[PDB]
Amino acid sequence: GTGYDLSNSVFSPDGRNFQVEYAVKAVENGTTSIGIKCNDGVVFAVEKLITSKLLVPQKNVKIQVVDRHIGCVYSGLIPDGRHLVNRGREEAASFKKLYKTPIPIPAFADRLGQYVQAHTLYNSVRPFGVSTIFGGVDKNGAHLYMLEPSGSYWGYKGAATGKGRQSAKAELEKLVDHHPEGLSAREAVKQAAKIIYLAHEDNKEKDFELEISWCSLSETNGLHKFVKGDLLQEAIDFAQKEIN
Amino acid sequence: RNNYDGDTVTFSPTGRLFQVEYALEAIKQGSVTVGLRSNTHAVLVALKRNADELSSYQKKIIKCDEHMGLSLAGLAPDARVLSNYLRQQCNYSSLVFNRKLAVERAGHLLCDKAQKNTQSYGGRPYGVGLLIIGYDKSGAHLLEFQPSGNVTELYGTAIGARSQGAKTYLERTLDTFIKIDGNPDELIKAGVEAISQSLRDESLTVDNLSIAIVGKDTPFTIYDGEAVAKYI
Amino acid sequence: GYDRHITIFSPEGRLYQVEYAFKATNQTNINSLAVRGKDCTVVISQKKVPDKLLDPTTVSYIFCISRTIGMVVNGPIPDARNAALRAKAEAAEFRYKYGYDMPCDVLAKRMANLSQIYTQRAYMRPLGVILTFVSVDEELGPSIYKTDPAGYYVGYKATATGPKQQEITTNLENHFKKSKIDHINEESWEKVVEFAITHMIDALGTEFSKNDLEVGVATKDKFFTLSAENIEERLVAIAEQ
Amino acid sequence: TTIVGVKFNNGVVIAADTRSTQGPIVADKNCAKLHRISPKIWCAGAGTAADTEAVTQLIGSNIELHSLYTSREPRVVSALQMLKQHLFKYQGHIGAYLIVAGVDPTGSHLFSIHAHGSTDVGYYLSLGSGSLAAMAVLESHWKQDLTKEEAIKLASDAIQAGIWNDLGSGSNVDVCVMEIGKDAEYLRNYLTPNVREEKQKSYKFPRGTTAVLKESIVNICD
Amino acid sequence: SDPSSINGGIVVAMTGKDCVAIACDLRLGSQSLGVSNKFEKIFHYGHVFLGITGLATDVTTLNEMFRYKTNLYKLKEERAIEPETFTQLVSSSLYERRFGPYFVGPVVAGINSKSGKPFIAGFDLIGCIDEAKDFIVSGTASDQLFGMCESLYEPNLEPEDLFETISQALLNAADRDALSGWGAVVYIIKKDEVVKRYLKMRQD
Amino acid sequence: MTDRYSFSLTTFSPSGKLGQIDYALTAVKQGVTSLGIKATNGVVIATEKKSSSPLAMSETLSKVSLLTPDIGAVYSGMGPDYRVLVDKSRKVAHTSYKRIYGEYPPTKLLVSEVAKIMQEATQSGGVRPFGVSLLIAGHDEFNGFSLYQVDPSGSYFPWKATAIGKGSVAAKTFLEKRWNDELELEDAIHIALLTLKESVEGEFNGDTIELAIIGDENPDLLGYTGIPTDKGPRFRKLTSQEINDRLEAL
Amino acid sequence: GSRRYDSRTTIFSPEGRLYQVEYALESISHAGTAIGIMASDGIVLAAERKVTSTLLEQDTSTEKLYKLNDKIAVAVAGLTADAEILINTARIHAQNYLKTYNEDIPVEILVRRLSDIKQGYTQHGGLRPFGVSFIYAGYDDRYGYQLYTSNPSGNYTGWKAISVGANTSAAQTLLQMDYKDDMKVDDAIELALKTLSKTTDSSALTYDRLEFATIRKDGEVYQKIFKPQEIKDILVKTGIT
Amino acid sequence: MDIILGIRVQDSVILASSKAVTRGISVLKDSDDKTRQLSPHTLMSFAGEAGDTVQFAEYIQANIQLYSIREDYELSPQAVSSFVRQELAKSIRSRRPYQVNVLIGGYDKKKNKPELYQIDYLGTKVELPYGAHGYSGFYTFSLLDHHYRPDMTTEEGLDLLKLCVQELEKRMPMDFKGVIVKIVDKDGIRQVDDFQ
Amino acid sequence: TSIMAVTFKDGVILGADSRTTTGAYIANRVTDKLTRVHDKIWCCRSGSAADTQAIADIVQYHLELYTSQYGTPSTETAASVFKELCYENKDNLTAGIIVAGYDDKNKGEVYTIPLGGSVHKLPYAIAGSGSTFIYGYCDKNFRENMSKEETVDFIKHSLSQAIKWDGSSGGVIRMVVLTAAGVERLIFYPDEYEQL
Ligand SMILES: [Cl-]
Ligand SMILES: [Cl-]
Ligand SMILES: [Cl-]
Ligand SMILES: [Mg+2]
Ligand SMILES: [Mg+2]
Ligand SMILES: [Mg+2]
Ligand SMILES: [Mg+2]
Repeated sequence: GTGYDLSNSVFSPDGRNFQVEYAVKAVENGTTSIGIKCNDGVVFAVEKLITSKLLVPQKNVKIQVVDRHIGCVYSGLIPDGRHLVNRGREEAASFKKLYKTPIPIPAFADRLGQYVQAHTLYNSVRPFGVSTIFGGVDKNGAHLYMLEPSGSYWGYKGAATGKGRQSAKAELEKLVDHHPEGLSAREAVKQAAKIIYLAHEDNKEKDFELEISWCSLSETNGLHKFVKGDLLQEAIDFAQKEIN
Repeated sequence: RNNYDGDTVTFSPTGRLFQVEYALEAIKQGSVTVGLRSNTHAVLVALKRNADELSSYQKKIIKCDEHMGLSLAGLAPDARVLSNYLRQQCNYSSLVFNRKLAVERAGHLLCDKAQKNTQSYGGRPYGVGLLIIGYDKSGAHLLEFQPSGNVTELYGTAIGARSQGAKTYLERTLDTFIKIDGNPDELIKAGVEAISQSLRDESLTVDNLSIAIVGKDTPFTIYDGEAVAKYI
Repeated sequence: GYDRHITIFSPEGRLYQVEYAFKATNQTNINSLAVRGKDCTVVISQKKVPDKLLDPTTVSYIFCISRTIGMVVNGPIPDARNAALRAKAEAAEFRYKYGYDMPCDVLAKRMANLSQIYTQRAYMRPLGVILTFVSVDEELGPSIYKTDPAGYYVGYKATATGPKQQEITTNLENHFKKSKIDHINEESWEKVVEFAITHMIDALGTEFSKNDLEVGVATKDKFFTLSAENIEERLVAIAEQ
Repeated sequence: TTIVGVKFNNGVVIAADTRSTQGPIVADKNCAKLHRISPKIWCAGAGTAADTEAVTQLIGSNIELHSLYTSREPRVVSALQMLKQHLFKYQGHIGAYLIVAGVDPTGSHLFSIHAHGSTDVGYYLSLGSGSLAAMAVLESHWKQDLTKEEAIKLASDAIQAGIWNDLGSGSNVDVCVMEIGKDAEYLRNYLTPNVREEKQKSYKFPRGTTAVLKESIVNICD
Repeated sequence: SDPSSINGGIVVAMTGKDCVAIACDLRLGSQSLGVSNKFEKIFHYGHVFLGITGLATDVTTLNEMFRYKTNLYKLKEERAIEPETFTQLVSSSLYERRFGPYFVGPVVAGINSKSGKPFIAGFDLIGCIDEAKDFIVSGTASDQLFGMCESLYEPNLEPEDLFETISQALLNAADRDALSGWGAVVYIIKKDEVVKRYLKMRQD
Repeated sequence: MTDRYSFSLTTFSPSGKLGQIDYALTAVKQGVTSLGIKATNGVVIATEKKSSSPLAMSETLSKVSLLTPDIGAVYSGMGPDYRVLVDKSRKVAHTSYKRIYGEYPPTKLLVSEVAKIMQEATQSGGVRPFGVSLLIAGHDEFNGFSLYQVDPSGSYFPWKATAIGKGSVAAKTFLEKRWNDELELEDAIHIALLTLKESVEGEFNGDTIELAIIGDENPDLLGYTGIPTDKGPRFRKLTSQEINDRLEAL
Repeated sequence: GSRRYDSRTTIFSPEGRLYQVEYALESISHAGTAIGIMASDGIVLAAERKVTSTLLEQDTSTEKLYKLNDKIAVAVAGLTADAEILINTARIHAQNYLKTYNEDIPVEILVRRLSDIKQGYTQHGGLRPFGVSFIYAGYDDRYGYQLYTSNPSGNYTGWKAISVGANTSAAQTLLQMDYKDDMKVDDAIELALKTLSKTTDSSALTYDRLEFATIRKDGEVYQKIFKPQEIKDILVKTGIT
Repeated sequence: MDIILGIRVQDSVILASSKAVTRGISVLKDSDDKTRQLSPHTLMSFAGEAGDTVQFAEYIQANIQLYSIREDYELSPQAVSSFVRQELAKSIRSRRPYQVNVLIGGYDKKKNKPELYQIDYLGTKVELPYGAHGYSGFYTFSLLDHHYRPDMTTEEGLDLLKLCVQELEKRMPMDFKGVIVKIVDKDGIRQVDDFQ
Repeated sequence: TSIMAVTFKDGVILGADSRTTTGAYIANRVTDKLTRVHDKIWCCRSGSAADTQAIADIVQYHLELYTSQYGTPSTETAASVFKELCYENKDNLTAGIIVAGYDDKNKGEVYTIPLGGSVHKLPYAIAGSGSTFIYGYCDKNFRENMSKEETVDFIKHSLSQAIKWDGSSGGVIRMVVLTAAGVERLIFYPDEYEQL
């Protein structure tokens, strides 16, 4: 038969949930965004298309914090991302209120995962139109995670999603070769700027603005902070040099 | 579009949300309105629309607090709903925290209110666009609200029918009007020029022009009618 | 929409959504099989990590439900973790309310009953997964109980699940027909794990590296999963006949 | 009331008296204070009489359904958890004070529960107004590793101490024995030391003694 | 004010050979004031008889209720309810209101249409079932009825004799209770027939 | 995120048919054969434990199910539906009867109660009918032995014998020939095994057959002694051995 | 969301008919015929069982005639399981009226409420109608012997004799011929059996396919539901066997 | 302690009800009709806590009137008194129970028998030949116990009632400002206008 | 009741008396006031037996579920769950709990939660009706980083004093030793600890 892609929680005869796969299309049309895991933290970076010189620079921030130790970035329908993040904040508060310890990164992944999976269960809601990269430092390491509209998520060495995902993945697979003994928080910031710049060539149409954040046991004491100011410029430079 | 546009809970096979897209079409039929800001003030200019020669001119600007206000283009009722929710948040911030609500944060709250009505069955997206201005602890601010939920901070912009005229003009005049500091009459003049690039067979009158300004030491004030003669 | 979209009968008397749910269980292209020792229970499942960017340690379809119950899922990870959380909860609640540890079979029945519901109430879709539960029950001894999207559950001498389910089942049938018993008469669980990996290999016609497999063992005391290093040890022994 | 439970080498026995009282009036001279929760889990109740049989039947009902669902023999700890969480939910307003005992696939068990929902473990327990007289006996004769025949007698003597020395108890001795391998054997009026002596007279009346005003037949068949 | 001591009254039932009898006074008062001498306290549902003492508004309600319940019972089971069963019905009905109970003290009496066995039972206001084989007392004169019953009674009385004994028990108890009297009624019940006699007694 | 299906999923067609009930019956017809037989001093119900893998352990799954100490159920159709109905049935016999009257429900009334649950799946919002027929057999003091059939529509009817599922027409006709109103219990057990014998294709033995009886009371199965008036239970499932032992006398 | 699958069960056709009521009536027209005849001294209920097999037990069977009350009974035509729902709510309502007023419920007030319930499923709630029609035979201290009829729409009307279910145009035509206002109970009994024997879709009319009940006049009113044997007898007496 | 008296003679039922309304220290009204007509042949009188008294009454009234029009039929007196008892018995276990007592007198046009009913705020209901609520029974029951005959004429009843009222005027501390008398018979409800 | 918990070099030890009273009657003379909520997280119960048992039972639930999902919980996490239950429910609970646990990073940790729901982390804590009598002794004898044998002796002497002066405490002395080696139970009988 036909018809299997108009409601949400519906199995197609070849076992798929087309509405989730259609949600991925919104993700793929989004901006490219990545995550790199290093020896004691994670870095997050994202491409901010300068639609028009009318946008205030530096001022439409995209990376969001959860609690004090978790960073989240996403590609796709931005307002869905904020929603998921809001839920994440509540979920991180509940956990801390009862257990006192701030929510461990894998435990947070499953909180998000379970919620997003929930929106593939009923035809009275649509799936999340965002893939989300997030992570942080907890009582025993750094953890990077990526989460699809299906609710699928896994832990990564590095991750990418958006229009430039393929350049990013390719450039990240490279990163696991040179620098395999480990990648330090600082080098990972630089490499992040490189990859965003390289991935931007599939969006060369518009000019863009780089935004990086990190969460390093050694460089941020384990708290999630934005790479701004001088260190930011150094990584922007390292991108220009290594692209020419 | 054929089979996939009957509600806000259905994605297109390419990833689109038609119900949200059709909502934007409502804005495009709305009347033009413009916002721009310097480092010290932020200005709204709107072209008010009438129905007959015998009718009033539908109001377009709504104060939200002493430091924040907006202009609307599209379904005026939805602006009532959204601007009224914005008044409540401004007021909550004041009462509970003795803190004026940051323009950036009002923007976040608006996005989230609208996004509820793109994952909810039985609801609909908002059919209106909003230009939000204010002066808070980090200065002048202009936001553009879209029914998708997307709220953006800009130096200037315009929404409504034929808005491209002003939008294009502001893109030229950018480096000039950012610098209009400590001279509000000159920022309004700038805005009234920007909005003119969007008229077609009509010129600005006392009856259809509507202007709001806010900024350092200037609480959000609205000028209509004889007050706006100064600027024509 | 049709009797094809929601969980209602077709004139044949069929629930197509339960059938298409079953199809999605194979969507991972992963096989699993479980066998009973004298006093242990082993499950084996393939591990396919194709992306160099993935953290292999976080890729698993074997879950520790309670101290005593392990659960291996055949099907997409989101539904599988959904099922896993719910069972971890059901097992903790059982303990609070009733004062002993929830038996493997009871949990299977309880999750099967939940499955039945999504088969009858229209607003919930089935979960595209098949649940394989293992324990060494304090009353029943080593146990294997399985659940599918139809709400079916049953207990198995041994079992296997996935795209080559049939070959593994027929393989294991023959070995028990030859041995004339319903279990691996071996007192070490390490040897039983080897039996499992062996008869697995012989039916898929493929050799395994220490990263192709994922192993879980259930004893009287607890249910634990093996490391890639504990697995390499098993494979080595298999390589020496 | 006087109720006790006594563990022996391969089981557990419980006993109770048979007197029920409203204030100082004996309402039933032969109440039955031992309750079945499952075939092999029996339970002796003291306190508000309606509250004990109400709460033992509720849990028992639920324990039965639990037993069918799990295809397993019921466990004492499951009666114990289900009772105490119920009594606790009711903040003490269900005046049930129980001694619960039984054998299940994990062994023999002896617990007590108080109306507010706290529980004890022990080898000998007593509850009720005769609590203290029975316990004087228990503390004076219990030893580890009693035999079924010693344990029955010890339990039965403890109820006796209550019957004679407590005004709140009690006419006969009910005993119930739960041995590990066997069925529960429930000995109603295991002991009947209070037979009323024959009255001094028959007060049968001459027929016609009572003055009657009206008489008529009543219809029952519809 | 103790709701059990507002309207007053008593009921008593006892067993003989292949028979049961149940009796009650007829007084209904408000505190000291006698108000009615026609307040019967013994009801029947088929061949099962139920007497109620206590707050009179609750007696009425409980009677109206057990009619309602037994009526539906006959419709669904296609038999009449038996005394043993009905006792369970009364018991659970009472306890359903454990924390706001009806201020009543019911007595059930009947012969089992199938087994032939005579049956009597009484309850407290929240359902505890005293199922004595000999006699059951209820009301503001229960203490007196306990003393009259414990002597006047011997097992297996013939109906004619059971009548004399229960009547003398009821009458003499009510005559020492300021809240019972003003008339009496005695039901003698055999497997086939039921006779109802009104007794003559002091009217003060 | 909530049951937004407040409306019936079973509706009348212009022909007057209730489609979804009919289809549920279809599913019952596909089910493995089951049957029940009433005798003068007992009742018997049997079905085929046709495993769906030789690696499955047939005994871990009872198609014959004790409802009360005096009532058993077997079915044909979708097991998962039957299973949640056995659970619901056991609970109702407590909540709506035992906790009220201190007795277990009599067979007709419990059947009536199950019937009501199935009727409701025929009319309530957002649910499909059940895909099973039930044969319930039991004994109460005032009605004796009895056998009832319950269909997905919620209808029930009492039988001297009948069969449902795959080989029902064959077995129904077979039973009409061999049934009299003077059969003893052991006799019906025989006729039961023979009728099932026709409907079964693979192995036919005490490990592939499930069969239970409502008969005399087994005080050896009570668990406790000392209450002389507690009799029961009248339900009893036959052992694997007890089935083979009677199969030679076939 | 789910509004895709809602068959609107409480909507009007462009002609002003209620789809599901009409279809529900079509359902009922294939149901065993039941007849109600009011005599000057009684009322008769007779109906035909469509379910008949040798092995069906009839001593313990009811399918069409149900006791509501000591003074009211119904003949059912349609989904017997729908009927039982409606019966118990009616059986209760009767007991509620008795409790409140210490009088038996007048026949019309019970019929009115039962039709009021049906009517509801016709106007709100989005459920399907009850596939049931009722013949009410009752007696009350104000209108005496009464005969009523209700259907899925919730409309009710009163009758001297009436029929519901299969072949009613046939049966109703026969009742119009032979019915006289001055009949006694035994006449109506025979008019009733003789109408069924002429409209049966079956070969001959036998006792094992009938239910039968009469409410007639001691100064009170008895209600009698014939047993299989009593029916067999009445069938010979009138010469149909 | 208002006066609510009732007597059922052979052909009718008579209700007498004190005329005074006292709020604390002053007598606010002396012409109060503590009666509501429940239907053409059923009359209910009442006394008790303020406001509760009429509210309950008018509620029962509108309820019986609704039944009359819906069934085009007049409920028997027995059934009205049963509906009323049920209503009071519900209130007694509710949050704020009605603090009301009632006498109900009606002529049963079907049995052609008059009937008198006494029901207290607790839902205690009794059928009586004569009855009173509150303290009124304490002075008058000895008179009524004596002179009452079941076959009295309406005129004999009125006389016996007059005696009761005078005993109430002699021995009762409160000035209750006399009674209003109403008769319910085969022909309905009339108010005796000349009671001196 | 007398309960304490003390950290030492190798971990932590919980100890308690075994007497629970109803009035002055000793209802149970061997109660086990040392309660397990997780493998190496225990507590000491004081207050309502009903209340403390209900709390422990619930905490044990929350920690089992936690373990299912996130692995072994910290001793601090166990103290938070107790404190949460006790503070949010302070109006209906009489519970005073000592939470004691072990891990390899922190070795032994002790948290006391008195009536009201506050939490206090300490090297050792005492509590129960008998604690008041040993505030002086314990303060003069506790030392950080004692040995196992020293610690058992410290606990043994302390409680013996508490048991001596407090009629509400008595019986045997129970201890539980939580170290990296596992879980050891200790019992000491009157004929021993009284002679101390
Ligand atoms: Cl999980
Ligand atoms: Cl009204
Ligand atoms: Cl009052
Ligand atoms: Mg369960
Ligand atoms: Mg009722
Ligand atoms: Mg009513
Ligand atoms: Mg609590």
